[PDB]
Amino acid sequence: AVGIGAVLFGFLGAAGSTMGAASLTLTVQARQLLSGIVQQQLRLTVWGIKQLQARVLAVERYLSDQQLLGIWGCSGKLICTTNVPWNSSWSNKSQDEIWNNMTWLQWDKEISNYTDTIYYLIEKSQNQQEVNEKDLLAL
Amino acid sequence: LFGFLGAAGSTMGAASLTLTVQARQLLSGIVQQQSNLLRAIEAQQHLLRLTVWGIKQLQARVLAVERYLSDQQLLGIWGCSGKLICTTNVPWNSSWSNKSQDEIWNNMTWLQWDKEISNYTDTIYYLIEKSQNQQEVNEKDLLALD
Amino acid sequence: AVGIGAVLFGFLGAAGSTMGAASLTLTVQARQLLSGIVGIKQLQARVLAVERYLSDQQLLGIWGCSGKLICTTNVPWNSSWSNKSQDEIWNNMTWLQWDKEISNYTDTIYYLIEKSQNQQEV
Amino acid sequence: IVMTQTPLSLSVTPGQPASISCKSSESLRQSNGKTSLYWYRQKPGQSPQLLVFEVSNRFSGVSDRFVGSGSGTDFTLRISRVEAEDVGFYYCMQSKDFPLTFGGGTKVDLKR
Amino acid sequence: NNLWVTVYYGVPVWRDAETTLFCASDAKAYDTEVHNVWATHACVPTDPSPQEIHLANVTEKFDMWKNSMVEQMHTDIISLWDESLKPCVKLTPLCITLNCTNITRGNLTEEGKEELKNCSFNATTELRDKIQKVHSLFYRLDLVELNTSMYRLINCNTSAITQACPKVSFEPIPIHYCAPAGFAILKCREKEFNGTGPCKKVSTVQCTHGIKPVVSTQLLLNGSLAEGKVKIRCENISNNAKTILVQLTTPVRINCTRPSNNTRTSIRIGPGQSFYATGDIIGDIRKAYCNVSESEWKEALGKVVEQLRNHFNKTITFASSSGGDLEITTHSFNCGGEFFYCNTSSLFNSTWDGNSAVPNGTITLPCRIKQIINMWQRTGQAMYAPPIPGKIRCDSNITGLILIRDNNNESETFRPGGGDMRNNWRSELYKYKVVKIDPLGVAPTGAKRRVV
Amino acid sequence: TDPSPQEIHLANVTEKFDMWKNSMVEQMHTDIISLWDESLKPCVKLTPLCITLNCTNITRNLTEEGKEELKNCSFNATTELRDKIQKVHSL
Amino acid sequence: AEGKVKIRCENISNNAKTILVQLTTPVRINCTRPSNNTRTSIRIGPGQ
Amino acid sequence: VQLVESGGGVVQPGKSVRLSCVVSDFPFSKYPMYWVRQAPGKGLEWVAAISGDAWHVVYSNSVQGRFLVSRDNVKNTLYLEMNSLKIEDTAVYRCARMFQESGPPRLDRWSGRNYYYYSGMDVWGQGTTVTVSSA
Ligand SMILES: *[C@@H]1O[C@H](CO[C@@H]2O[C@@H](C)[C@@H](O)[C@@H](O)[C@@H]2O)[C@@H](O[C@@H]2O[C@H](CO)[C@@H](O[C@@H]3O[C@H](CO[C@H]4O[C@H](CO[C@@H]5O[C@H](CO)[C@@H](O[C@@H]6O[C@H](CO)[C@H](O)[C@H](O)[C@H]6O)[C@H](O)[C@H]5NC(C)=O)[C@@H](O)[C@H](O)[C@@H]4O[C@@H]4O[C@H](CO)[C@@H](O[C@@H]5O[C@H](CO)[C@H](O)[C@H](O)[C@H]5O)[C@H](O)[C@H]4NC(C)=O)[C@@H](O)[C@H](O[C@H]4O[C@H](CO)[C@@H](O)[C@H](O)[C@@H]4O)[C@@H]3O)[C@H](O)[C@H]2NC(C)=O)[C@H](O)[C@H]1NC(C)=O
Ligand SMILES: *[C@@H]1O[C@H](CO[C@@H]2O[C@@H](C)[C@@H](O)[C@@H](O)[C@@H]2O)[C@@H](O[C@@H]2O[C@H](CO)[C@@H](O[C@@H]3O[C@H](CO[C@H]4O[C@H](CO)[C@@H](O)[C@H](O)[C@@H]4O[C@@H]4O[C@H](CO)[C@@H](O)[C@H](O)[C@H]4NC(C)=O)[C@@H](O)[C@H](O[C@H]4O[C@H](CO)[C@@H](O[C@@H]5O[C@H](CO)[C@@H](O)[C@H](O)[C@H]5NC(C)=O)[C@H](O)[C@@H]4O[C@@H]4O[C@H](CO)[C@@H](O)[C@H](O)[C@H]4NC(C)=O)[C@@H]3O)[C@H](O)[C@H]2NC(C)=O)[C@H](O)[C@H]1NC(C)=O
Ligand SMILES: *[C@@H]1O[C@H](CO)[C@@H](O[C@@H]2O[C@H](CO)[C@@H](O[C@@H]3O[C@H](CO[C@H]4O[C@H](CO)[C@@H](O)[C@H](O)[C@@H]4O)[C@@H](O)[C@H](O[C@H]4O[C@H](CO)[C@@H](O)[C@H](O)[C@@H]4O)[C@@H]3O)[C@H](O)[C@H]2NC(C)=O)[C@H](O)[C@H]1NC(C)=O
Ligand SMILES: *[C@@H]1O[C@H](CO[C@@H]2O[C@@H](C)[C@@H](O)[C@@H](O)[C@@H]2O)[C@@H](O[C@@H]2O[C@H](CO)[C@@H](O)[C@H](O)[C@H]2NC(C)=O)[C@H](O)[C@H]1NC(C)=O
Ligand SMILES: *[C@@H]1O[C@H](CO)[C@@H](O[C@@H]2O[C@H](CO)[C@@H](O)[C@H](O)[C@H]2NC(C)=O)[C@H](O)[C@H]1NC(C)=O
Ligand SMILES: *[C@@H]1O[C@H](CO)[C@@H](O[C@@H]2O[C@H](CO)[C@@H](O)[C@H](O)[C@H]2NC(C)=O)[C@H](O)[C@H]1NC(C)=O
Ligand SMILES: *[C@@H]1O[C@H](CO)[C@@H](O[C@@H]2O[C@H](CO)[C@@H](O)[C@H](O)[C@H]2NC(C)=O)[C@H](O)[C@H]1NC(C)=O
Ligand SMILES: *[C@@H]1O[C@H](CO)[C@@H](O[C@@H]2O[C@H](CO)[C@@H](O)[C@H](O)[C@H]2NC(C)=O)[C@H](O)[C@H]1NC(C)=O
Ligand SMILES: *[C@@H]1O[C@H](CO)[C@@H](O[C@@H]2O[C@H](CO)[C@@H](O)[C@H](O)[C@H]2NC(C)=O)[C@H](O)[C@H]1NC(C)=O
Ligand SMILES: *[C@@H]1O[C@H](CO)[C@@H](O[C@@H]2O[C@H](CO)[C@@H](O)[C@H](O)[C@H]2NC(C)=O)[C@H](O)[C@H]1NC(C)=O
Ligand SMILES: *[C@@H]1O[C@H](CO)[C@@H](O[C@@H]2O[C@H](CO)[C@@H](O)[C@H](O)[C@H]2NC(C)=O)[C@H](O)[C@H]1NC(C)=O
Ligand SMILES: *[C@@H]1O[C@H](CO)[C@@H](O)[C@H](O)[C@H]1NC(C)=O
Ligand SMILES: *[C@@H]1O[C@H](CO)[C@@H](O)[C@H](O)[C@H]1NC(C)=O
Ligand SMILES: *[C@@H]1O[C@H](CO)[C@@H](O)[C@H](O)[C@H]1NC(C)=O
Ligand SMILES: *[C@@H]1O[C@H](CO)[C@@H](O)[C@H](O)[C@H]1NC(C)=O
Ligand SMILES: *[C@@H]1O[C@H](CO)[C@@H](O)[C@H](O)[C@H]1NC(C)=O
Ligand SMILES: *[C@@H]1O[C@H](CO)[C@@H](O)[C@H](O)[C@H]1NC(C)=O
Ligand SMILES: *[C@@H]1O[C@H](CO)[C@@H](O)[C@H](O)[C@H]1NC(C)=O
Repeated sequence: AVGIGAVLFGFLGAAGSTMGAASLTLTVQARQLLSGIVQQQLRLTVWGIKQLQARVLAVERYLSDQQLLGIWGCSGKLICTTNVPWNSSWSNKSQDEIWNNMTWLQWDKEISNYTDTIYYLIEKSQNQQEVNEKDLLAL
Repeated sequence: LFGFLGAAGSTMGAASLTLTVQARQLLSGIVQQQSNLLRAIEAQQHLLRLTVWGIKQLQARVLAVERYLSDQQLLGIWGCSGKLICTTNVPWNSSWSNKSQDEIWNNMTWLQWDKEISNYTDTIYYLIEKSQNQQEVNEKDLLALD
Repeated sequence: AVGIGAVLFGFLGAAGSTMGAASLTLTVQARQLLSGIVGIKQLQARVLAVERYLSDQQLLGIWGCSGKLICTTNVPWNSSWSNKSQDEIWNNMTWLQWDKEISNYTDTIYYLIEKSQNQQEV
Repeated sequence: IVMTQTPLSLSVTPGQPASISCKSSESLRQSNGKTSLYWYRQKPGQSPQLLVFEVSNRFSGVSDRFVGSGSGTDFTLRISRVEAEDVGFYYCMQSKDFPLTFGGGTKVDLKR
Repeated sequence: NNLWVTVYYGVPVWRDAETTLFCASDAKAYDTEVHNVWATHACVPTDPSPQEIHLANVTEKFDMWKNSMVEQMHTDIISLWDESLKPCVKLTPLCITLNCTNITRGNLTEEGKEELKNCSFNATTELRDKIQKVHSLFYRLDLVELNTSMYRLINCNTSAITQACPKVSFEPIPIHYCAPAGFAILKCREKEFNGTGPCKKVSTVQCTHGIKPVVSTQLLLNGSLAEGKVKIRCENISNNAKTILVQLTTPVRINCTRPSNNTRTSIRIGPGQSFYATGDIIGDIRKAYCNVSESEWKEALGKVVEQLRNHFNKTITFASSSGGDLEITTHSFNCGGEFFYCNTSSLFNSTWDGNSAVPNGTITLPCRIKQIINMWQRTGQAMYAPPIPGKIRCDSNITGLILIRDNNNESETFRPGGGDMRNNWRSELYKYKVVKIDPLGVAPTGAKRRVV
Repeated sequence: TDPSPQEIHLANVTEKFDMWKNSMVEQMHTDIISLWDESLKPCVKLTPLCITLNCTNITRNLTEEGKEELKNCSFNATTELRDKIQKVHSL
Repeated sequence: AEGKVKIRCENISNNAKTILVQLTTPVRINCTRPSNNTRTSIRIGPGQ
Repeated sequence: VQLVESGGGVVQPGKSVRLSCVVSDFPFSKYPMYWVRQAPGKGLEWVAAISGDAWHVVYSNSVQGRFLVSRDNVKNTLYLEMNSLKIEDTAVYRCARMFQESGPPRLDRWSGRNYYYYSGMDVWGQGTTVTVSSA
């Protein structure tokens, strides 16, 4: 015998909301990326290996994006800012046209050809910044 | 009190002065420290059969990785990345505990605080992640204002 | 039919260039330490690939150097480790040759970087 | 969830053990792993009284004659050596999901 | 004034847990011509200097009877046993009719004729059409009548028999049990501790001590000592305490030997699968036995009865376990490969508890040997143990006891118990438990983070 | 699972499904066969029934059904001694 | 089915050849074999 | 423990009553309470259930939209309202208490909901009755 109490934000609940109010729920999806239902409160079964493969996959995908945050200047953060100027050949849309009007998964299908080009420029300006922060500490 | 878990038993005012002892055994001395796991791999190469003790070293490695990353993620969603004592803007709700500071910090251990507040930490963690997310949004468009 | 457009920094690439120009391509080789181009021994290959990566990330966490490529410690460079000048290091030397120069003195320097973090007392 | 019992009434001998069974439609194993079966007792003109608050365990203040058993949907209640304080109404209650239904109810009597 | 949630990483708390533990035996070179049933080679190397941190002002309830590592160990003892028998030789072509008769061998030069027999039977070979006879020797604890006479082996009614691979040792080597990262093991260093209830002197470790997986019934051979007085650990707090685990302080040496001189010859059945049989006897035939020093044992038995009265205060008498098979009854152990079965009736005929309180030399225990071993309490999966050439002698310490309590009036009969193999590792694992460190805790302080 | 599995209603999102190219069906088909073959592997191999089966229909208000779809069949089986035969019937 | 009977084929191109019908209310098959047959155990080897 | 009731009597169809159930020496903010119903010569039923949080309340199917359960954790009381009384409600109304205290609401992280937990009985009340009549 149970009953639904008060409700809060839930997993993927801001998918298709908008782009500016779905960025106020970034921790809700970032909490469900490493630990799933696999962790609860005799050997080499078919369901035993398939549970162990789901635990090795869930660490490899988590460390992939977590590596890529630290190569950038953005470690342990959720919204960070870079020095890479936006190029209008990637997308020409207005500032009030992607915020307050667009959602994610519509912006995802728009710039998914350009992310590999964007990712290279964030990493390149981080090498150039950390050498300069070294070479500023020689005075 | 110096030594691993030696402050278990002291009150939590004095048990929190030596937190470096725990956050070094649980960050350094877990995966980086041991090189003898790859000295047992060649001994598993000599025998041509997968043994029982080779399966248990998978399950003791995947439990060791996940226990390390599910405490660094949770410190990453919050603002407390590479430090041991951090403050937040979450006001303490007195319906979590009405108990005074002198009773908490000077007549109660950490292991007696686990058995009092554990029903409430899933509610407390929601309010630390929400206020960290509201903070970084506010310091982005403030940044873009000037 | 596949053409080839512009050319950017490849994987090793600057492995033969000098240590002043190879320290601008540090992000290229850090991407390839974990991902790879990849049934019980199918898993033990993966877990070693994860734990070779986490061993180097925990060692950077022992020091002050977590979450950055170039970091700085306050251990003085003992002039018996190598006594070469700064221009004949950063402009006349590769990383594969510097690795053979101080390969004896690697465990001595790591022991001092770790000690000077316990001597913060902050 | 419905509840049915066998029988509707007993006619026993003092000193002779008897038993009353309840039958559930859906299995009452909660996600905790513990069931939700409750054994009650209403004397006539009196407030009800718990006897067994799981499959097995007995309420604090009830003599050891009342033993409980079962798993899934089949459950019993075996009175050991029926005496003069063991007559009246016996009930089954589930608490797996709302509404919290009660059973039919037996009427344990002797033969005057 | 105002209070604020602050986060502490590195908090010294734990919860009771249940996890996977791994072996850490001592390092040893790969010998090619011998292996162990135990791996002890795929284990991680043991640390040179352990750490054992003492924990001040903490209590922790233990329970040696509801300890998860005991059941976790017992499934590994069986899995390693069944891991090293799958690439071995199946003895399916031996379950046949055996034409088996006595041995045709001034009085003390031959003693145990009536245990061995001289069997002969049609065995197969590499060529499918050729048949051959062999003349192997067999014990009478391996044969069942079919009413010289024509009769078969025991296990061919119920089970398939697999010969043990003869390049594999039966030897306990001390294995450790280490906790992974984020877990720990708590150790009650408080002596005068009855297993259950709270401990006051606890201390954390990372691995256990070296445990030898010694298979034995009725006596806890090659174990560890109690350090100060005989400790007695019972099942229940109630009067139905059937199983008693007695632990001694001084060892009692037991010399065990097999004075016959066996010769192992090999018989080839199938293409490349030789059957190692008992060939012939070179010399005398004498019965195997075990010595127990008289009075060495009798001194230690008096120390047991002195500590038994503190639980019970009735009369204390010892009986031999009469009813059962040869497996519940006897002291069954493993001596270099041979499986002995010794008769402890001359040890447990005592009648103590008149009050509190002579070396008669040694006590000779008659021992029988089997070669077909239903190893655990399970059927279907028997094992043939191959013969060993020469003369075998084992010396071992007695460190414990396993007793079954029996009800009418004032008499407490304690008979030796055995068969439940978990009791052989509750005696080693009684003072450890596994915990899960949770280093992330919150508390209010009154210091607000600076945010504009 | 201590909570039963749940369901969050997602607002304002559309999504293309395709039940004929869903790979959950091909993954489930390889698992039901895999679990099937795991169980039969420790069971008994039954090669001593590849022999001849000499038999005649069954023997016998009246039964008068199943006379032409079922029959006892006697055969020489193996014993547990691999030297003796046993005369064994079976329907 | 929630509403009425749903009928699903692969592609509407006159080469479908399989139809998935999903009903709304069931049709209760009851099905049996009446016989009180027995079962004997016959040993063919070592325990088998 | 002691569980005392009042507030029961005789009314007309289409009226409003207010039962009450005052407790003795509880924490009472930890224990969720119940209301069972026993018609004369019948078996027990279930009517309503409020939590110790006083936030989530449930009703039976037949009595939906007509009743109102509240509580006051200072006064240690139960306040059962009734509205639009039918004829078939002539029975005995007992308040009750779960045999253990439900804890706090348990937040589920995956869906962001709070969950309350309900279980059986310790102590039925004295037993007050409401009999609806015409004259
Ligand atoms: C700190 O902390 C605290 C606590 O916390 C808690 O806990 C924890 C642990 C966690 O978990 C958390 O989360 C929680 O929270 C806190 O506090 C809190 O707060 C909050 C806020 O914030 C609150 O909330 C609130 O709520 C409320 C309620 O609501 C509900 O109800 C209603 C009604 O009401 C009622 O009415 C009645 C009438 O009719 C009454 O009665 C009366 O009474 C009197 C006395 O008083 C007398 O007796 C008379 O005679 C009578 O008549 C009563 O009382 C009342 N009550 C109350 C309580 O009030 C309604 O309307 C609503 O809607 C709700 O309802 C609900 O709903 C749901 C949904 O649907 C449901 O559920 C369901 O059910 C079904 C069946 O039926 C099924 O089962 C399903 O499944 C489910 O789902 C339920 O049932 C219901 N219930 C009922 C009862 O009905 C409200 O009101 C409020 O509101 C507010 O706000 C708004 C917006 O803003 C506004 O508008 C308004 O006006 C107001 O203002 C709120 O929301 C809570 O409560 C609290 N708690 C406590 C304890 O206190 C705090 O806060 C913290 N701190 C800080 C600083 O923060
Ligand atoms: C945090 O959350 C916890 C729950 O969280 C959930 O569960 C966990 C597992 C996890 O899954 C979470 O995710 C979930 O959300 C809260 O835990 C609650 O803890 C309380 C006690 O702290 C407990 O209440 C007690 O329950 C028993 C019966 O239930 C026990 O036994 C059954 C059968 O064995 C078992 O199935 C249950 O699970 C439970 O076992 C206990 O479980 C807990 C936790 O799992 C363990 O810690 C215990 O060790 C374990 N115990 C045993 C034996 O196994 C009730 O019978 C009991 O009530 C009676 O005793 C109390 C004693 O204080 C009496 O209270 C006193 O009454 C006086 C009246 O005069 C009054 O003056 C006093 O002031 C008052 N005392 C206080 C302190 O106020 C009480 O009145 C009862 O006395 C009985 O009264 C009857 C009426 O007349 C008589 O007929 C009886 O004879 C008489 N009996 C006696 C002995 O006197 C007690 O309420 C809950 O069970 C537990 N919750 C759940 C869901 O199980 C936890 O509190 C939360 N908070 C914190 C800070 O941790
Ligand atoms: C309780 O604990 C005691 C202490 O360990 C055990 O006693 C040991 O038991 C083992 C097993 O039988 C004994 O090992 C055997 O010893 C024989 C004699 O060794 C002597 O000679 C050799 C050289 O010939 C010397 O190196 C050695 O130091 C001795 O002086 C060996 O001949 C045996 O070798 C045979 O087996 C091995 C391994 O299978 C093969 O490699 C060989 O080819 C050969 O076939 C064997 O090594 C040991 O000696 C005992 N020690 C003592 C002090 O008596 C108890 O068995 C144990 N009890 C229980 C129940 O576990
Ligand atoms: C498997 O067989 C043994 C022995 O075979 C029986 O005993 C021989 C003397 C002979 O008569 C054979 O034809 C028999 O099949 C069984 O053990 C015996 O069981 C009987 C049953 O009453 C008992 O009287 C004997 O004392 C038993 N002998 C021993 C040594 O225990 C055994 O029970 C059989 N197991 C199964 C599962 O069939
Ligand atoms: C390989 O070595 C040659 C050596 O001549 C490098 O070429 C010179 O590099 C220096 C570095 O500053 C320049 O100043 C010279 O102008 C370069 N010479 C020419 C002709 O361009 C060359 O760069 C090295 N290879 C790489 C990949 O760096
Ligand atoms: C710098 O390196 C030199 C290496 O020559 C160190 O000097 C020697 O260190 C070793 C190891 O501690 C000693 O055994 C020698 O006795 C040292 N040499 C002398 C002359 O004393 C030196 O300690 C290092 N550090 C500094 C600060 O100079
Ligand atoms: C067990 O004890 C007996 C007697 O105590 C031992 O027998 C002795 O063996 C030695 C060996 O040469 C002889 O010299 C003695 O004469 C024997 N004594 C007797 C009385 O026969 C026997 O060796 C012991 N066995 C073990 C394994 O210790
Ligand atoms: C068991 O019986 C066999 C066969 O009866 C014996 O084997 C013979 O032993 C003599 C010893 O002088 C040999 O010369 C023969 O070649 C053997 N084989 C035959 C006759 O086929 C054996 O000695 C007996 N005793 C045992 C094994 O102790
Ligand atoms: C008892 O068995 C031993 C083997 O342990 C026999 O000793 C061997 O005898 C042969 C001769 O046939 C020699 O070639 C070996 O070198 C001997 N080995 C050892 C270790 O001594 C012995 O002959 C047997 N019989 C006795 C002692 O009467
Ligand atoms: C099927 O055949 C078997 C033959 O093994 C029949 O079993 C026995 O057959 C003998 C000789 O034919 C009869 O004397 C016995 O009366 C039979 N019955 C027994 C021992 O119970 C069997 O009757 C046949 N019919 C079936 C199974 O319907
Ligand atoms: C989609 O339609 C095509 C027709 O172009 C189907 O292809 C034929 O399918 C039938 C039965 O489904 C087969 O007998 C034919 O052999 C197929 N033709 C060829 C050229 O292979 C196709 O099967 C349909 N899609 C699905 C998923 O069934
Ligand atoms: C769904 O869309 C409507 C308008 O199209 C909007 O008002 C509503 O907030 C949206 N829902 C969510 C959860 O964003
Ligand atoms: C992109 O947006 C600009 C608005 O400044 C517009 O002039 C241009 O035509 C757009 N390009 C495309 C391809 O829509
Ligand atoms: C242990 O308790 C004693 C007695 O109160 C106290 O003096 C001592 O400081 C305590 N030690 C620790 C480490 O808490
Ligand atoms: C909780 O503490 C406050 C004072 O801080 C006190 O007034 C209140 O009575 C306490 N709660 C209980 C249940 O005693
Ligand atoms: C063990 O000793 C403790 C304290 O000495 C006691 O509480 C417990 O009941 C004892 N248990 C047994 C089985 O003797
Ligand atoms: C045995 O010990 C108990 C516990 O101390 C004691 O009460 C009893 O009198 C003792 N028995 C005898 C015969 O003295
Ligand atoms: C046990 O002791 C009795 C009396 O001392 C003796 O008669 C008996 O033979 C002994 N048992 C054995 C097996 O020696």
